[PDB]
Amino acid sequence: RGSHMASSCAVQVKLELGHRAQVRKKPTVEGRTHDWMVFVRGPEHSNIQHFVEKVVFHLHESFPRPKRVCKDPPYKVEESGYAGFILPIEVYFKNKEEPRKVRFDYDLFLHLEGHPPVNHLRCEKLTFNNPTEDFRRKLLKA
Amino acid sequence: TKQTARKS
Repeated sequence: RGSHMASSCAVQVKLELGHRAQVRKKPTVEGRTHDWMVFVRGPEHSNIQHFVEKVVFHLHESFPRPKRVCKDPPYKVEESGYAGFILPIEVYFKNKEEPRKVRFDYDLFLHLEGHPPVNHLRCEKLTFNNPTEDFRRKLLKA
Repeated sequence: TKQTARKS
């Protein structure tokens, strides 16, 4: 959208952030009382790899290798633990101009045993104003 | 409440 052009462009993408958690019937040697799996995915299995470079999951410092990196679908990390925490998620885009990444702070929370397992869903909408034509291609093949 | 302790 330069002044002497008549068109402009706006494309919106939907991402789903979520996790599942259930009490391990059998604790771990270290005392991890739960098993949880957190993911970043696109609604109805539409391939977001067209425009996603990689997803980075920053785990609490109590995990070994807390910076978990997912360069290819599915974008998830399966772990075990004992308490709920905030997990920040970075999504890096196949784009040569900023916007390059977006961060979300995800609430990884665990239910007590004797309560149902957690399956939690967060849907997030992102809006790209006048993207480059090559990134607009990627965005709109998904 | 129904969820567990949280760490930080």
